[PDB]
Amino acid sequence: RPRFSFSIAAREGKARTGTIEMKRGVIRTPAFMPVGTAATVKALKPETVRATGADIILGNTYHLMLRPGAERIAKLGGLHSFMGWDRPILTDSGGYQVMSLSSLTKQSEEGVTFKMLSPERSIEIQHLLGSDIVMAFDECTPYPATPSRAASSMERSMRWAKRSRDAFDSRKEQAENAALFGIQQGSVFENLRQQSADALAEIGFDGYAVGGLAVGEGQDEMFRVLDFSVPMLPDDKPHYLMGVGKPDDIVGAVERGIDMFDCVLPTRSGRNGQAFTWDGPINIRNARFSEDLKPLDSECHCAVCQKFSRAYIHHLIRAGEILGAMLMTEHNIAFYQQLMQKIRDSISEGRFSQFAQDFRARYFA
Amino acid sequence: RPRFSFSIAAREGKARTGTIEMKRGVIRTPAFMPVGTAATVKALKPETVRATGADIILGNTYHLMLRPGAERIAKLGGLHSFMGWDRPILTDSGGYQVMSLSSLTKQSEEGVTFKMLSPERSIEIQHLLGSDIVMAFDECTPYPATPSRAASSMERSMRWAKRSRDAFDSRKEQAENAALFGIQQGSVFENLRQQSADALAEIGFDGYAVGGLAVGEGQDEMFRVLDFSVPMLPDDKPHYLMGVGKPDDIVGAVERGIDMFDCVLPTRSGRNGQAFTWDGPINIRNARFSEDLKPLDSECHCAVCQKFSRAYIHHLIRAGEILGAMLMTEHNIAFYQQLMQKIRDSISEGRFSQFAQDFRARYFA
Ligand SMILES: [Cl-]
Ligand SMILES: [Cl-]
Ligand SMILES: [Zn+2]
Ligand SMILES: [Zn+2]
Repeated sequence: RPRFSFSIAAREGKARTGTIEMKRGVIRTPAFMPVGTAATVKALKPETVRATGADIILGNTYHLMLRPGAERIAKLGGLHSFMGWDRPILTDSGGYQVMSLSSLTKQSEEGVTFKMLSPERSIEIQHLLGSDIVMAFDECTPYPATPSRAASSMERSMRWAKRSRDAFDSRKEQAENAALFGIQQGSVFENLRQQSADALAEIGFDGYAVGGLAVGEGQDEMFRVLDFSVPMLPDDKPHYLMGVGKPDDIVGAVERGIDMFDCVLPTRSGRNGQAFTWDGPINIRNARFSEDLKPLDSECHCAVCQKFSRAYIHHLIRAGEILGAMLMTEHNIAFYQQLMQKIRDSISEGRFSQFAQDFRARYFA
Repeated sequence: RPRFSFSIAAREGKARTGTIEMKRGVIRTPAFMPVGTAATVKALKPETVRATGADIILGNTYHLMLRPGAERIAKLGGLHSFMGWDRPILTDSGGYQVMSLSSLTKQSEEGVTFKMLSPERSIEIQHLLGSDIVMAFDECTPYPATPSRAASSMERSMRWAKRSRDAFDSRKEQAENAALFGIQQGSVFENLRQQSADALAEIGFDGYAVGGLAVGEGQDEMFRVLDFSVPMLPDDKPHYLMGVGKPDDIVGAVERGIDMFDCVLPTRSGRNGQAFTWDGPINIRNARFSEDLKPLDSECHCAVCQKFSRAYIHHLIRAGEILGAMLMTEHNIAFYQQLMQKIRDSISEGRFSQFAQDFRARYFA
């Protein structure tokens, strides 16, 4: 396989379905990436992640650079070997979590110091991990932001995008075997989104993320921004909506041209008791499930729904049992992959608009 | 298969190897039973429990009678269906944990009230769960105990053993499909152990447990009591040492005629970071494992040791990750089953004495 090749097999409106070929495997798009925090997709063996249909996972860099450390992971053979996942991994840059999870941060044009992470160091860490898709290092913009502050932040992020590109290209093994994505910023402002898209396309990347939209703005506003933002990106490269989202967010984002997604919702909310079903989410802790012998979802093909009842999982989650988290997480990740499969198939068959309508009618009934 | 048939295939000294045939499966002896607290072997799917080699698991009655409740489990189809384990289950009587985990207990000849559990109610609960091996309800004797108090407690337990036998026999479906074990008591006193054995043999049971020896007395004293106690039990029925134990406790207990074991050590201590190896236990949290690429044990055939390093599991346990508990527990239960397999094979081949010597020399090196 090549280092990177994105091919679009079918289209419907702004929606696309296809494949990304990389050295470590093929990624079917639109794709959902389960999130690995601290070199594990929480409560799942990697074989179980694969059994749900995932082609690629996201690794959070911020935690790994702290524990066990990027140089240590490299010494041990890289993240793939360390965690037992041999397919593609996309790594975030670490910049978002440095701001949310650190203390005593100090920002500057060089990077961020916290209790330093620069564009150059972020790319090097992602190299040491052995990432297949490397994210440029950027300054995520708070929401809401004034136009002046959104512009300042976006401009710095574009300067940082060039530094990330040059750092990646300087390292032969990384440039030859991995891919690099740039991140569009600009908050909710069309002119800033356009300037950011233009800057990123001038530098040139293997794929383009829409950054800064998993920030509490609400679905209507997210969709309004995607409406004008996604068409600004190069059509022939993947479009990655970072940090999104709920099932209906994913469907609407695909309708607007997004090809890749990641979120902690299926894993984190699974451990909390929320299960996704075609008839909407349920909270398995609710007393109404204590004697319900049906599986989490009537149609789901996952290994949990073939074997275990709502009543049993209700008991496990109420009791704080590890198996409860295991079963909820496997089901939820499987549900997300089944959603992506239905999206891909419906685009291929030219019936995605109908699928989205049917999906919403039943999910929100 | 029959309701219950114990057959001894080979002997060496006091040690025996053979099989118990029951309706739901065959149990290879000597056997180790993983402990299911609250209808789950903590951090393992039942298919994974089976993959380690376990033929039978222990279900704790005390937790289940409280949450989700015995009548509810029966309404949902029984414990086997509820938790997805279709092979034999041995249930404890609930009497031990009522004393350790309850508040406001009041004891009487009728049973124990706590914030009632009688012999009759304990047998009924184990019926409602659908237990395959039912334990008589008894009064576990504290250690140390005076001869007078040990005698009083043992005598009550024998009266309770008769009540348990009669309750079990009164319920046709239970009498025809399950088995009933009695429990020898008497603390560390040979004369009381003999009176208890005689009382139990007069009533008649399908198997005989040695009770009251998982109580902090130390291995030398445990072995001293087993030396005289096990020969008092009927030779042609299984001998079950409740709540034991460490690997070397198991080996020495088999040398003294024990056929069945259960313990929380491999599961509970696994979640805490202790891994069993042929060269003794290790604590994977120790900094010395942070860059160790070897598996938990060099010879272990389990799925964890085929794939994951000490360094990775060290990271997971230090980070509090669920996968750490999953991997440690699967390895430890697999180690225990491999120990039992080596015990069974060595008895069958008439080289168990040599195996025990070799095992101890390496485990304690
Ligand atoms: Cl998560
Ligand atoms: Cl346990
Ligand atoms: Zn499912
Ligand atoms: Zn192992």
